[PDB]
Amino acid sequence: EAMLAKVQASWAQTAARDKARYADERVPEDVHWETEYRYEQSADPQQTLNLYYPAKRRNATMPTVIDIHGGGWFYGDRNLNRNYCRYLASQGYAVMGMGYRLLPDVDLRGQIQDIFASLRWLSHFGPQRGFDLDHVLLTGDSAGGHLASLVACIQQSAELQELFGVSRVNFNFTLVALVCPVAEPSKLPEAAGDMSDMAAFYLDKLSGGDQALVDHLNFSQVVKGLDLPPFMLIGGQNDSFYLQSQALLKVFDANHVTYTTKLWPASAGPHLKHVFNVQHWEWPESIETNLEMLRTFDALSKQQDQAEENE
Ligand SMILES: CCCCCCCC[P@@H](=O)OC[C@@H](COCCCC)OCCCC
Repeated sequence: EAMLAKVQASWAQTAARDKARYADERVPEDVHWETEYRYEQSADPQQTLNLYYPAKRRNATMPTVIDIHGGGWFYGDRNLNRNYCRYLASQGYAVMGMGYRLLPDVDLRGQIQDIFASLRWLSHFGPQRGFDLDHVLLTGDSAGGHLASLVACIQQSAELQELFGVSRVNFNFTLVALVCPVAEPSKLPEAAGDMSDMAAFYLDKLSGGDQALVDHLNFSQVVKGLDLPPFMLIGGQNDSFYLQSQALLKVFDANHVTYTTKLWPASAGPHLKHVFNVQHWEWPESIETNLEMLRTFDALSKQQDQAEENE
C-alpha cells in the first residue's frame, strides 16, 4: 500500500527532526531514570516503560505522573517524550512513560490494552519504588491525548472495560491533562481538503474494521453518562489541530465535564505550535505551561487530602 508508505514517510521525516532536536536540546538536570521495564510477558519492544525521578527525593513516595506519548498512533516509543518526562520528574514527581504497539500492527483496542497493562504493572510495582498512587496525573499529547481521554473514560466504565478487553486498575486519576489532543478523530476527514483519503486511512487502522471500535473511537462516544475526573486542556491557536481542541470543549460543556484550560493565543507567537511544551521543555512558555499543570494537579491533590481527612 502506497498510502501506508506515504504515512510512514511522513513519520520518518518527523523522526529525523526529533532526532536532531534531541541531539541539541538542553537536558533537564537532577533526574534519575530506570529504563526498559517489560510491563508484560512479551518480547515486543514497544511493551516496555521508563520511570523517572528527581535525583534527590523529598519523600519516599512522590505524586505520580503517567505520560502517553503522541505520534499519530503510527509513531513513537517510550523514549520520545523523555526530556518532558525528565522535566516533570525534576519538579518532585515520580513519572511513568510507556510504549504501546503502533498502527498498523495493532488497532486501537491493542493500544488501549498496552496502556492498561502499563497502568496495572505500575499498581503492582510503583509504590515500592516511589510512586504515590493516591495522587495521579494522567497526561497525553496529540494522539496520546486521544488515548488518555479514552483511558480516563474506560477506567470508569464496566461496559467499556468489557468492550476494550481490559480490567480497571486499582487507582484513580486525579487529573487528566490533554496537550493538543486529537480526541475526535472522526472529524479529521472533514475539511482536511485533499488529505481526506489519508485521514480515512488512519480511521480504518484505528478501528481495525471492528464496528464497536468505530462507535467508540471518539471521546464524545465514550464520555456519555460517566462521573469523570477533572480535565485540563492545553494547547493554542497555532496548534495545527486547534480545531480538535475547539471541538473537545463543546463535548466537555455538553457532558458537564469539569475542566480548566491553558490555551495560548496567536498573539503569543508562531513558535507555540503543536505540542511545543512537550517538545521544548526549556522554553519559558513550556515551563509556564508545565508548572501550571503541575500546580493544578497539586491543588486537586490537596483538596482530595482535605476531603479525606488526611491533610
Ligand atoms: C491525515 C490526518 C492524520 C491525523 C494525525 C493525528 C496526529 C496527532 P499527533 O500525535 O501529532 C501531532 C503533529 C506532529 O507533532 C510532532 C510530533 C508529535 C509526536 O501532527 C502530525 C502531522 C503529521 C500527519
